[PDB]
Amino acid sequence: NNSVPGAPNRVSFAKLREPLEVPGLLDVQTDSFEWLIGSPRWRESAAERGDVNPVGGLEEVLYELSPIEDFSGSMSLSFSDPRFDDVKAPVDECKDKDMTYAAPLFVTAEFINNNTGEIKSQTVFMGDFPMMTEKGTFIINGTERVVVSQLVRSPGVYFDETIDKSTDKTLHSVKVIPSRGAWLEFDVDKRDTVGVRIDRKRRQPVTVLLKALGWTSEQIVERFGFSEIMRSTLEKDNTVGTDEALLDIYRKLRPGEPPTKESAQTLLENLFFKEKRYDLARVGRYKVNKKLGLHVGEPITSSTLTEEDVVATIEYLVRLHEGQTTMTVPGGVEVPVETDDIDHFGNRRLRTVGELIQNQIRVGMSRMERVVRERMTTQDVEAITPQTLINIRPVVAAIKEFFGTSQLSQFMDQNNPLSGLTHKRRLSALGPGGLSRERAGLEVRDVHPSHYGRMCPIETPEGPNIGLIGSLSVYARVNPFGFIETPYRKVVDGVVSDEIVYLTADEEDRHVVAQANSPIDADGRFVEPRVLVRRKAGEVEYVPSSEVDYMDVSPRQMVSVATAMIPFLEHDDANRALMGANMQRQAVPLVRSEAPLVGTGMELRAAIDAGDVVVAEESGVIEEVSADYITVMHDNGTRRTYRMRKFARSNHGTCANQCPIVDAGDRVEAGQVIADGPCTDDGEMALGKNLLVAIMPWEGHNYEDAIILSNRLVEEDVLTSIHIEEHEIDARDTKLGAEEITRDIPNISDEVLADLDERGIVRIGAEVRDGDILVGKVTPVRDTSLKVPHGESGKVIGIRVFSREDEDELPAGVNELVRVYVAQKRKISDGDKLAGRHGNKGVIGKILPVEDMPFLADGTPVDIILNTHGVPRRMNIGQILETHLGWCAHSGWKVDAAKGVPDWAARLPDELLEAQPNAIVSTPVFDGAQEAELQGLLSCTLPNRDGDVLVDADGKAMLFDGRSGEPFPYPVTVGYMYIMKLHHLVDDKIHARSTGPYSMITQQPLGGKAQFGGQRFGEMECWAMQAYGAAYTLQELLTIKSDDTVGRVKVYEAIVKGENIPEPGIPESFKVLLKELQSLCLNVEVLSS
Amino acid sequence: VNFFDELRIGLATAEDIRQWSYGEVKKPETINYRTLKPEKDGLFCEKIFGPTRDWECYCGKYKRVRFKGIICERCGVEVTRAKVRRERMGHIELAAPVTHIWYFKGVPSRLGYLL
Amino acid sequence: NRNNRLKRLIDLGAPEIIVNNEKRMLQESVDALFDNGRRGRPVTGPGNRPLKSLSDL
Ligand SMILES: [Zn+2]
Repeated sequence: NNSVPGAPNRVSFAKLREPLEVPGLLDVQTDSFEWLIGSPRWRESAAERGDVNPVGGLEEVLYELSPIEDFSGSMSLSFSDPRFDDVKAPVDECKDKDMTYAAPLFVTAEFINNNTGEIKSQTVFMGDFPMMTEKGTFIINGTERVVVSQLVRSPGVYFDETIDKSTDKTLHSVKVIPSRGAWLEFDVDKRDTVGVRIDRKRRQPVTVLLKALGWTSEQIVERFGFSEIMRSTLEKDNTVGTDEALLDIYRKLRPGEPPTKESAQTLLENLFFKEKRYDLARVGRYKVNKKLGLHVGEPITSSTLTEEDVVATIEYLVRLHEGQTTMTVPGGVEVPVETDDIDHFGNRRLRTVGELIQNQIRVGMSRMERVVRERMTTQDVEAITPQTLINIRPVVAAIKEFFGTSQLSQFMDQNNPLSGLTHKRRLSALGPGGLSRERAGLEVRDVHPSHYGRMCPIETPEGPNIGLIGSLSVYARVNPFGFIETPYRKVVDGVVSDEIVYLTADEEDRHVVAQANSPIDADGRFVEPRVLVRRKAGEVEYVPSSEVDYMDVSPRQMVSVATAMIPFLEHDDANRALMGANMQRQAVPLVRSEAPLVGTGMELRAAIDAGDVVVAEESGVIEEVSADYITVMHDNGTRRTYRMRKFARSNHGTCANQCPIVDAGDRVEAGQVIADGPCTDDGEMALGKNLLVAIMPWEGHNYEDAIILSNRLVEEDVLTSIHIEEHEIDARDTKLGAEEITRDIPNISDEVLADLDERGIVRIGAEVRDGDILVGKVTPVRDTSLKVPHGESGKVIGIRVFSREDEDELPAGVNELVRVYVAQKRKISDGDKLAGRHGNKGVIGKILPVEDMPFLADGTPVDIILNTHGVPRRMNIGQILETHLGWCAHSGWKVDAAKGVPDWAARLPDELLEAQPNAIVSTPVFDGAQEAELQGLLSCTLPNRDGDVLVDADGKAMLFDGRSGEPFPYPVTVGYMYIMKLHHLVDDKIHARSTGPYSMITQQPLGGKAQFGGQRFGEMECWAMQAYGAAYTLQELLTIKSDDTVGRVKVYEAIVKGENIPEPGIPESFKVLLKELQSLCLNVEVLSS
Repeated sequence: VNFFDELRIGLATAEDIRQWSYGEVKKPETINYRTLKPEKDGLFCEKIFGPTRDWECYCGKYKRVRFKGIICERCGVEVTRAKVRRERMGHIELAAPVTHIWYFKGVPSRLGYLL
Repeated sequence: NRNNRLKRLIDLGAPEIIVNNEKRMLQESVDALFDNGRRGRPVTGPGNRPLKSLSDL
């Protein structure tokens, strides 16, 4: 069932079949933009889904705007039908040449003059559009970009309820939150004053505004006769009269203005019926209609609030106050009456990139149309042309600044493909248009029983931004409105249905959802009469096997993408699982990757959709292959070539390559991987290696999370990585002259510049050491050449120089910007982080020689030793099972079957009973090998080539100490466990500073490793020094090593000689404080006496 | 050197400020926008505070290193390290006496209670 | 600027009203310099942003 053509074969501990393949993992990101621009594929998909009206994004935004007109009604303009064009240049050059992947858009505008009756229609250029590449990213100025979705509360109506502490009576509050306009709050109080708060005003009785519209008092009485408290309020109100009511409403809204009937009559429709001033998104209108069951049969076209909505809302509020369960309105079917909840996924919508870009271009269009209408009103009416009207600067500027500074435009972290996919799939909750950190409540950061199937509960950043950043579920797909969905198969009469449907939160609540893991017969019959189930909210209880209506699809329907590939996830703890999931997004691509021996079946699929691996489009036969390019011949006679970038700096400092895995003369089928990118092995993810682990405390070197590594890893490049630095210098013009890069440089010995070439740059392939010169330039002449920072080294792989003479776009005011790439090969050393997939971090405490590590009975030294005291306290026992299964798979097994399948081997797939050495196995999450399976397997491992079996049935083995040479008294556990490598290397951290450049404005040493600056000295250190009673040390730290210039010079000279250190002087801070306080006329004396 | 038995804040007076400063600013012009140099008696004139560079007379008459404490008659500046620029002040002369904002507005207003 | 204007104006000569107005302007300038926003509308040049007076150090 390997959907991809030629993926590696790895039998799995499969017990249940999923009736649908995982949907395209990036379809969520691309569908939004596809809808926004508008393409035939999106139109066909929308028609398939059944939506009556196919409407694009650009067309919608710039059609709801037109037709613009002047107040005199003598002029009008319209322009619709936006269409796009081809590309400027391919993506490779756009990223390398510093350009921006875009394309032009043309809108056909029609220019109509009312009083005359003429039409002026022709195409118009409207700037460029940052098109989306096929991997769901935006290339801006050569730097990758990825916009993250956002969570917002859908505009609608929410019926809140607060219980009074004194009255102990229910207060039902209803608040409407439209896209833009006034906010209405109808609250029944102890005093019974059912009033309104329009724009945070005083609570004015609802009857006042109800009559203000002219609502007949008799209709108030009859329609509210069932209501008692509201009838009392009606009898209690004093002011009566349509004119009086509307005038009072206007005074409450706008007091101090001429009170007239026309003013209030116009303001009513302007604040509630002028669509431009008061607007709600179609999602809001649809959700409100569903809430009240009013206007259900028609497709929403008018997006304004209506009076019947308000009257139905107040009726609903009063009925709820009476305590009724369900309410009905004429023309509306029966619906329940209950309070709404903020943290329900039937209310919190999801605004993809489409909504954000549409809003930004809408703002741009508003800014453009204001000036356009003013210009047409003022400009000559005879020879006016739309070309002269439309101004393109505002929209382009708006999109550019949105891409530049908007917080929703983050650089796509690219440590490895998994990180990129997770970042593309992220679900943010903060940023512009959202709540802040201090104002956001703590409850929102907690789970909600409606999260199951939509947002993973495990994956989350560890920092303070916990609960505000989730991730789509595996099978979740956004509905055309923005409400996440989730697949289900509906049980009709107790028989499972293969056909599936997608249900949103509201419909999910209103039905009965079964359990995927519940046993089901092959014929679709429920073997059990009682099957557990999930109910309205936090309710689970057995029910007969007939009334059950819906059943899930697969057990892995609530995990994120990253968490879906952590074997034995059903055994770890929540915190440990979250830590492991977060760790998996920090691996570093190695030089020679290897696929894991034990891993879920969601590895190859997560790699193909990751985009970082090429794949053939049509089934052809390869003619020839090369390390730099490939040429595949299609069956129709069309030759095609793919170019693979080799050693190009990743967006985060790591390296990226591609090595084709195909041979010359093979008929490669369509969809078959052709090249493996970083962290890949035969078209499947591989973030780490396989090491032979042992669990025992060893001479305290592995004390408290430390780790010990055999030197075999160091000397075999098992964990050797490549990191590529990047530097650039520029020669920008100045008032005093223009700087030029030149080989010559004043007063420098020939040896120093022995590397620079004739043009003034270092030749390619020349070793560079810290403090060396990397590119020379002269400043009108002084020396300001660029030099390698403190703590860098390696080869020089390539130099890019951009020249204005060759017609290369450069930032304004520059002539020659040159960037140099330095690549260094790092071998794993002491002080480096390592961590498995179960979230057990550590540091390399010591790297013993290969001749010192413990070795198996047959002479196979182990490669890494883990502590044991940290396993049961942290309670991550899953890794022990992973180690056992890894050893079992590595050594190969053969279960006895001559006498028959053992009872413990009943459910094993018939093809999983006979394996080979270095076999591959996969345990899907929540459905994998049980403890009995491991017990049976460990008793049938194939013997070593020497004829003997090393490990026992339990999994432990007899070792031999390398130092003493005598065996340990007790057996120890061993096995192969997958080990990654984190990005927190040691070379970055280590740094020293004795004497160096001093800041000029503060007279303090610089900061940061790159600048070669000293460390910070917090006030807590001052408190600690004071506690010890140490005075002279504090005096030195505060005076002689930070501020006093003459003090520093004198102490350095004395140290250089044999003289005693002279006593410190007056710090610069105190003298500055004096010379500053003396400026406020406060004569600050010293009184040395 | 580093002996501070006490510290007392005294209320200054016009003559005290006259004594403190080394110049009399007269123009608001900042560093020149063309030659990037201070203007005559401007807000950065070397004739008030000191030389922009170290051991450098404004006209170059006494730019040699072996010049310390020698005021140049040609350009009217002193020859010392650029640090001295940070340790000298200037005083503006007022054509009309004023009040100290910290007193007639402070709570309690010292002027109000005293007067 | 205000002080140099006061000097030039007194050199040129004028009745009491204008000179007193200029003196008040100078007083306000000095008060703002010693502290901005201490009383009245604080001075704001860019983006209606209050400026950091001497006392803010
Ligand atoms: Zn001179």
